[PDB]
Amino acid sequence: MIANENIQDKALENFKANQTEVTVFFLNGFQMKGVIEEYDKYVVSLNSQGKQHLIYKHAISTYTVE
Amino acid sequence: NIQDKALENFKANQTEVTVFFLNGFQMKGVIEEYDKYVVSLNSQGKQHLIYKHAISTYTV
Amino acid sequence: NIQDKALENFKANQTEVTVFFLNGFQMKGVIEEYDKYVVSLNSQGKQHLIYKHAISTYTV
Amino acid sequence: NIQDKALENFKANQTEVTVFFLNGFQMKGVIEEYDKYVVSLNSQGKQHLIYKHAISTYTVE
Amino acid sequence: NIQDKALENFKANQTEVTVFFLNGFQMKGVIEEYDKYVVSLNSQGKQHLIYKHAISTYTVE
Amino acid sequence: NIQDKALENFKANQTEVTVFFLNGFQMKGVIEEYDKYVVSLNSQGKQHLIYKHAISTYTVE
Repeated sequence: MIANENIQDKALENFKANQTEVTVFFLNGFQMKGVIEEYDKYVVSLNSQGKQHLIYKHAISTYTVE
Repeated sequence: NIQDKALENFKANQTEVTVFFLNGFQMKGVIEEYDKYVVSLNSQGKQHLIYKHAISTYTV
Repeated sequence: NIQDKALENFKANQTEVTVFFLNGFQMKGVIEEYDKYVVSLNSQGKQHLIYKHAISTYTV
Repeated sequence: NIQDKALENFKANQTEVTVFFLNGFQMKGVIEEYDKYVVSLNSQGKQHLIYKHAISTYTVE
Repeated sequence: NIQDKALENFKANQTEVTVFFLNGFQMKGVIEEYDKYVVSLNSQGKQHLIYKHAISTYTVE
Repeated sequence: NIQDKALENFKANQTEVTVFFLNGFQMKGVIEEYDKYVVSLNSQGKQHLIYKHAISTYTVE
């Protein structure tokens, strides 16, 4: 279960459940858009158009929606 | 703790802050929520969930 | 477990994987082996031992 | 502690310190406070809360 | 441990290896020593003590 | 310990060390002091307190 203080998993779990199209920005400023299919403490599985990406959280800067 | 107290104050006061990232890019907004690892910044009408590992500076 | 499952799938199927590094450079090759810290990627006739700390994404 | 002793000195003496970031940018100002994870640097009329993980070097003249 | 086995062989056999860094720069030489955190690389009239945290890739033929 | 042995040598011999940072910038100077997390480097008259997390390589001739 997710604690009220853990806003990261609350957000990721909602993105996952709702299949929302999210934009992931990386440390170098580049971005990819897709649906978060699964995630854990180290990685995020992002389903994009014609591409499947396995992203390390250590390389992520930001998530944004819309 | 300096950081925990600063973020608590930014959220409570709805302080406008510019977040600078490690690569030098910047985003100005209001911190709506935060936790030990991420900050949720509302900027230009949209929410951004930012990892603290990617933040360089908060400019007040 | 997500990571090991994907990496084992790439290795078992000799899948053409494009590795994006932290600086944004990309290298397309085949994963020959991997462990908790590194991945061995064969690309254009050369062997590359890559630290996972330097990887941003694996794309197929 | 080398680091704690320098920051202690910069703060007490209000030294003009130039902080270099990992990306090479630099910011010159005065250290107002610091702890294990952050440094607060006043520069050109504004407060800056800087993560030590993003700092490369402190340079003083 | 792929990395330790690889580094052990590179050192024992004086393998010419190219080290790429996180910023994409590269340096070719021979690994003379290494431990959990650093690699000592001899390259063109220079000795380089490199932190593994700054290494992206080791390439060999 | 490879790292400590090297830094001990550099400090004891006032060796001209070029420190390369993660972003590729370099600074040539003399190691005056160091510890687990930082290195103090004198260069062109100024003192620099550098975080090892921001260092890529120590290079010497």
